Amino acid sequence: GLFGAIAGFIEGGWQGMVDGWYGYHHSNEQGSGYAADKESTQKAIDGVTNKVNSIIDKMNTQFEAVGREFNNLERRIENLNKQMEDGFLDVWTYNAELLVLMENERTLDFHDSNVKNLYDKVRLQLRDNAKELGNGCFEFYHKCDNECMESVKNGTYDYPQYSEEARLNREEI
Amino acid sequence: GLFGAIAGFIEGGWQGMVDGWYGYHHSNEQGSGYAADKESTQKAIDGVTNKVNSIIDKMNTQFEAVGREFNNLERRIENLNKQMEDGFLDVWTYNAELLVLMENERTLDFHDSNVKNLYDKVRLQLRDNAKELGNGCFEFYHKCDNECMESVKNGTYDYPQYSEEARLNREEI
Amino acid sequence: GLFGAIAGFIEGGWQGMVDGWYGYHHSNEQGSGYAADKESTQKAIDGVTNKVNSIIDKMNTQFEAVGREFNNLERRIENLNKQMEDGFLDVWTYNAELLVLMENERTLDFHDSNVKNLYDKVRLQLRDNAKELGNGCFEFYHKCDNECMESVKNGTYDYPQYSEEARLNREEI
Amino acid sequence: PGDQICIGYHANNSTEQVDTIMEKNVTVTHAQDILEKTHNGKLCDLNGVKPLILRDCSVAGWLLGNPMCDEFINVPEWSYIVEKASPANDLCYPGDFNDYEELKHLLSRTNHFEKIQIIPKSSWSNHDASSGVSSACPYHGRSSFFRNVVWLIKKNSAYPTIKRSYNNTNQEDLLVLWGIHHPNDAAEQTKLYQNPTTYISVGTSTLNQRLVPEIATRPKVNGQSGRMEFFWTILKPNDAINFESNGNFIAPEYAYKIVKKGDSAIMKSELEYGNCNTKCQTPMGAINSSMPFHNIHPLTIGECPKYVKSNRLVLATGLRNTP
Amino acid sequence: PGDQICIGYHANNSTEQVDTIMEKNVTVTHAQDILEKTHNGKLCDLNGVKPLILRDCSVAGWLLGNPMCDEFINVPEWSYIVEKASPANDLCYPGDFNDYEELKHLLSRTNHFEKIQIIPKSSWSNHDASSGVSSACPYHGRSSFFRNVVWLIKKNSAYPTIKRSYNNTNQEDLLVLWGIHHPNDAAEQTKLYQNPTTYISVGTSTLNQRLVPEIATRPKVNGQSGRMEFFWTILKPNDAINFESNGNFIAPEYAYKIVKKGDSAIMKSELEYGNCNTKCQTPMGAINSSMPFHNIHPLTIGECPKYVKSNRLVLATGLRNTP
Amino acid sequence: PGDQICIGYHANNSTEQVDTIMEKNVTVTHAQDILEKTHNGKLCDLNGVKPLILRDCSVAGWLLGNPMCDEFINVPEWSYIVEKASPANDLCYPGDFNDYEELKHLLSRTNHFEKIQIIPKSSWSNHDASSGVSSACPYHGRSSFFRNVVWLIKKNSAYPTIKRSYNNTNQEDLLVLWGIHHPNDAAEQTKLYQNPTTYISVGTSTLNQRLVPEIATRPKVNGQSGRMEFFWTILKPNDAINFESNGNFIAPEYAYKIVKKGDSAIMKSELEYGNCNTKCQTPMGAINSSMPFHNIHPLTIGECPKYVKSNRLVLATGLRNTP
Ligand SMILES: *[C@@H]1O[C@H](CO)[C@@H](O[C@@H]2O[C@H](CO)[C@@H](O)[C@H](O)[C@H]2NC(C)=O)[C@H](O)[C@H]1NC(C)=O
Ligand SMILES: *[C@@H]1O[C@H](CO)[C@@H](O[C@@H]2O[C@H](CO)[C@@H](O)[C@H](O)[C@H]2NC(C)=O)[C@H](O)[C@H]1NC(C)=O
Ligand SMILES: *[C@@H]1O[C@H](CO)[C@@H](O[C@@H]2O[C@H](CO)[C@@H](O)[C@H](O)[C@H]2NC(C)=O)[C@H](O)[C@H]1NC(C)=O
Ligand SMILES: *[C@@H]1O[C@H](CO)[C@@H](O)[C@H](O)[C@H]1NC(C)=O
Ligand SMILES: *[C@@H]1O[C@H](CO)[C@@H](O)[C@H](O)[C@H]1NC(C)=O
Ligand SMILES: *[C@@H]1O[C@H](CO)[C@@H](O)[C@H](O)[C@H]1NC(C)=O
Ligand SMILES: *[C@@H]1O[C@H](CO)[C@@H](O)[C@H](O)[C@H]1NC(C)=O
Repeated sequence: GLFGAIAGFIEGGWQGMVDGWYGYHHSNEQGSGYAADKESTQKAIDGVTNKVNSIIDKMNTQFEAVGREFNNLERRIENLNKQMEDGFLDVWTYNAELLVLMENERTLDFHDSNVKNLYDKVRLQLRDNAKELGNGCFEFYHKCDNECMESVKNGTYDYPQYSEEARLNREEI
Repeated sequence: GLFGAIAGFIEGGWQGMVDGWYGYHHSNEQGSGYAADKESTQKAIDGVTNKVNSIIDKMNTQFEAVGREFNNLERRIENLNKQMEDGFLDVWTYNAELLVLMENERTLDFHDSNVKNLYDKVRLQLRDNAKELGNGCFEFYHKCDNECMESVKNGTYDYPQYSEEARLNREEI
Repeated sequence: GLFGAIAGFIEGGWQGMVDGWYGYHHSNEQGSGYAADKESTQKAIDGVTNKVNSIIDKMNTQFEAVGREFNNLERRIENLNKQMEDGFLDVWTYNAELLVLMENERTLDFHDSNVKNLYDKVRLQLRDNAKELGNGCFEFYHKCDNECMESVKNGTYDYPQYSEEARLNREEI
Repeated sequence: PGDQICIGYHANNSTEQVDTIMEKNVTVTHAQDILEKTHNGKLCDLNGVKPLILRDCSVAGWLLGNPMCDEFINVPEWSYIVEKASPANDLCYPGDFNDYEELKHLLSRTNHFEKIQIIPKSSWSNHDASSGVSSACPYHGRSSFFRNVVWLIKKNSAYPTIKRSYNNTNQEDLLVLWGIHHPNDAAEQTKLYQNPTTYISVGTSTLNQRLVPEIATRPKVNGQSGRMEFFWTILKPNDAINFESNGNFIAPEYAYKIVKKGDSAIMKSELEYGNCNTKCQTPMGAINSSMPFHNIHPLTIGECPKYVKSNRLVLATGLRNTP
Repeated sequence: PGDQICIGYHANNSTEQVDTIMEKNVTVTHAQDILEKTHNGKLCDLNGVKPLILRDCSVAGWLLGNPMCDEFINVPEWSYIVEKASPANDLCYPGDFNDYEELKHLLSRTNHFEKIQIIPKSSWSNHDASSGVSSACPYHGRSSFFRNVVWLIKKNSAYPTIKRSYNNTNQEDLLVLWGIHHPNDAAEQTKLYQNPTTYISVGTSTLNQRLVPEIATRPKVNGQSGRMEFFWTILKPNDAINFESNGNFIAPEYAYKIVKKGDSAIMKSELEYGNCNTKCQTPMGAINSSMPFHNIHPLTIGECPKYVKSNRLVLATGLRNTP
Repeated sequence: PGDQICIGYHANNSTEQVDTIMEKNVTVTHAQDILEKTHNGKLCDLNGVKPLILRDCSVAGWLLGNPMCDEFINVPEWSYIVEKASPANDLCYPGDFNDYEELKHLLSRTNHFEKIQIIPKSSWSNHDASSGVSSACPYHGRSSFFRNVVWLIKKNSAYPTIKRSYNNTNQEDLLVLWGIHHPNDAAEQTKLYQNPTTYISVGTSTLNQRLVPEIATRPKVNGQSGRMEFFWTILKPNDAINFESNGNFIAPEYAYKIVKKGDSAIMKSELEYGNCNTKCQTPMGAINSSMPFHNIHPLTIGECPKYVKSNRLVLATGLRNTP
């Protein structure tokens, strides 16, 4: 998509992850597992929910067709009346169909962007303490236990804590 | 543009490249040359073509003005009728003109995105086996024949295959 | 936002930079200070100004209600006339409200994109001659005097000039 | 072999598809349909106020009191009105209804008619108010006529000039109906109303008209070759209506008090009551929906989704699903 | 320890908020309001051309010349026209103004009337042009009548047939008004115009009518139970209008030259003049704005912002502000 | 020292520019124009079926049969109708066409009129069907008249009551025209039709009218100071039309079978036939285009692009081109 993440450098989604839209899969000695990023999923939920409501809201001042009768010598204005009703019905149909097509494209891109942002959040924390495999994963230049993983997930990664053992493993390769 | 690639870190297009929208310029011992990335180019062709067709489809239920005549004591309804016809013409003109502006912009950013993503596709493959010049070019830390180049283009670059040839060229310098 | 910069990896704006929207804060031996990137700022100003002017322009052919009178036996066309007027008033109110909502969203993301591009502009120049702190700041691996700071800011950084002293400083680390 | 963490996104067995400008049929993890496409195919009460279904009577047939329309002699407050495309019981005696569409319109702005006797049929002492009956308006096989309007005919070979007046003392507007008869030839004119050349004049604070019968020979419609032209007015609460005629007068007996003015409609539909209740009604059926859009029919009444001509409106809420 | 450079973005003490699809109340560094929401609550002159304010007069009252409307005997060029919702001074003698709405429409496409005497009141030698007066149309407490139009009455128990003709020699279209009187009874008919059956025929290149007074008894409106029905036509520059009547004729004396046709309007408003000037006027007040939008009132005249039903239209121009 | 690979994008010598919200005149590699701005400037067939071009005749002149409109005595099936703005051959004898516009509307929903003789001119045994002729309707230097309708005038100083009837035996609707004459004065009245006071009565299952001539003195138009007023109705496939009149009747001779009802139009244009063919026609000329939009003229007929008021509509398809 627009942001290269969803169906991009991260090829495919995870059936295993079910409690959120975006998140992590870790893999250490203590074991592996899927886990949802609460912050980014919720933020997205708020955005799309606000979007659906904003779309529903902007359409309440829409046109409402009313029955009007005309006789055999009122054909011109009957026709004018039909053209007007059809006219507005066609305008609001365009307005809804198009608005739906457009926000659908952006909804998709919003998710793509949300994934690329989550990936970068982790990337910018880890720096040289890990290697970018290029498929959405970071292979650590050190051992990252479950609590360290938890540190990455909640944005409190202590780069200098692992800086030295990371450097040592960098230079041996 | 929005994605920093077209007219961004890749300053300028290639007159020399003529068989596609996005692609590669290689330069090794075997010789240099332009080549178009067919898949990502075709993908855009599919996207822009659907876009043009979808705009045209959304405008098929547009308003169509009809001749109606009125006499000298029907001036109010004459005027009502002209106001209505002009009303829809103005609405539908706005609708087309704005949609064209909006989609034109998105189409340009789409291309910007397609290029930036293609750049990343290569970058994420090559990693530390090549150096980012910062202008859309990658300088290799090893020897890359025509066979190597074809592997990068089709997403089949084997990182560890050259990791060692590349590693040697990194540290002596 | 969409591009991860504003309120993203750069967590916060600077009250201190006042001569523009986007820019730099440098810090060397000669001293520190804020400065706006005139180029990217002017581009954004031009873009937003054209946007505002385009929105106001697209609305000149909008519907204009006209006073029309009818008698007790013209209730039908009176009502038709009212529905027509409200009809267009509701359409154009939607068009103005929606256009503002949509372009507001794009504007915020536009700024986000200009910032992320500015960061990338510097990053792609500095390469391994500086360290990505991951907060919008690059820590230099060499001495960057005021004139050097100015070269980064105007896109004339001479990477190889500092390449050697940078490389040496990287390797004692 | 090193420790690693992966960034990724949700996926499921969902098949829901969505459209965008560049791509069609995009399988997605979560979607919201915003288009209602179903109705119960029934005409229902609207928020606890029953609708007026005219069956085979038309508004004319109802209001004038076509003998086949007895069902509607005393209708209660209504939400809306349902009339068929071509009701069978319209003007039983052939003729015209003046400003009919404006009257149907005024109706659509009305919730309650209370029928009132304005000049009793018995009170025509010096004219014949009893042979004013026709085979074109059969009641139960027996010849009859419109029930709220009386066909005055000559008595004892005399049609004295009529001078009747009614002052609206009620607090509500009053709808008054009357008519004129257009005979076939000068012969029939004298046969029915003595005077050969006649007029009907009506006077109100706002109204002033003088109608003269237009004789012609016409094809027979419902057996009759004559024509009756009906007229109406609204009599303001302290106004009075003055009738003066020397023949061809079809006089009012019953008029209509406008008890409740409100927002209503005349729905064209061929279906009938369903004994249900709703907040949203359509000529094809009722809507129970929370969708913001529907595509059943443009002409609706009540709290309704916005009508739209689409076959499909679905918003992506989730993200692009993987195969 | 080391030299560094930072990329960052502007922030300030702004509290201005802006809305988007996904988010509401987004504090932003710079925003532009594009909706004008204020007016001066006054009716004003439009680009140095004063409007015609009818005060308590109606257009009919003005044009026919209701004696209570003397302010407008000779009004200057106007920009727009202001009329109250329900003006008191309309038709002082009760009746109707045919195609009145179509006449107001013609006005709204007009800026300047020059009144001209088309048939001098003095030229009525064999009819009474002095007794055509009523207490329904009081002047200074004394019974009077519309000023531009003459209620001709029998003289010496005779109402000779009238044949007056007027050829428009001007270069402009000319608006001519006339009328017919509808009496209460055959008696009143006789008392005013001797002759029992009367007509009024008017002839033009395009116009052809013959009116016959419709005698009836109607409720009293302003004491009067008769009615007057007024008519108008536009007499093209080399055309002529032909009146022929033997009674009930309400004759034109003054007609109106359409001097300036332009774009104008009849604004329904209850307010009066303010001695100010404006470039954009609405029935609630005038607008002094550079905003591209306003929400004051839909019906405006002059160079105006585009009306919209919003309470708020504010564009983000700056970027998301940090707290 | 090293091998390198570069990522880049297309560029060319294109000058095609395109607009967006934020930037105008953005040069691009590839664009698609979607606005048609050209036509052949002539009137053409619509899918091989010739339009009815009235040249200098009006619709009235055609249907009534103004002698100068003989070109159209028998018109074949048409796609659309073209009428000039101010056709010279309209009503040769001055007057009006009642509900003219409603008739033109019915025309635009029609493709084929087949003229049929409904009342033979020869069949008027007791009236003069030959002197009903005017200098206002000149043919070959001699006075004549509308050809589809007959000006019956008194014979041997007597005008017997007319009682003619026509029953539609065709399977089509048929359009019937008739008229009434408004003389200048009572002398002329007696001169042409013996009786001093007359009427024209028409009867149909749905129609009932009785027209009475309104005499007035009018300026001379095309030499005549009298007026003729024309009327019409549609006679349903099994209905009959009944005329009864004692004077001033302009009787039908020819009526029109409505053979093909379809979708058509009456175009106001000043140009004439071009012997070309198209799928889309405009008042300024015809359109052969695959473009989805055009800015030629709003009033079009056939499968057309959608009209839009733009001078320019161009989609970017390629990418931003580099200088
Ligand atoms: C209809 O009847 C009412 C009720 O009597 C009339 O109004 C009354 O008129 C008399 C004399 O003018 C007054 O003494 C009463 O006080 C009036 N009643 C009211 C309502 O105040 C009314 O004039 C009649 N309407 C017509 C058109 O004759
Ligand atoms: C966009 O290009 C055109 C020139 O081709 C300019 O369009 C306007 O219209 C005509 C077209 O030739 C010019 O001669 C005018 O000078 C133009 N007026 C405007 C809008 O300035 C236009 O100038 C170009 N766009 C801009 C912003 O410079
Ligand atoms: C109204 O008056 C004008 C002015 O006299 C008439 O126009 C004249 O028509 C005659 C033909 O009879 C010409 O010879 C003159 O040149 C015209 N005069 C001018 C100055 O235009 C006009 O015909 C009259 N209209 C009617 C029908 O009464
Ligand atoms: C979209 O999918 C549906 C079937 O699920 C079908 O109606 C349609 O053909 C598809 N669209 C395209 C472009 O084929
Ligand atoms: C017209 O003639 C036809 C055929 O003879 C007949 O069926 C029909 O009743 C006639 N119409 C009328 C009402 O005169
Ligand atoms: C926006 O802020 C205003 C207070 O100034 C208030 O009207 C509204 O609640 C806010 N919008 C929402 C619902 O967040
Ligand atoms: C459309 O135009 C072309 C020439 O430009 C010509 O073939 C003809 O006029 C039209 N085409 C068809 C369908 O014959």
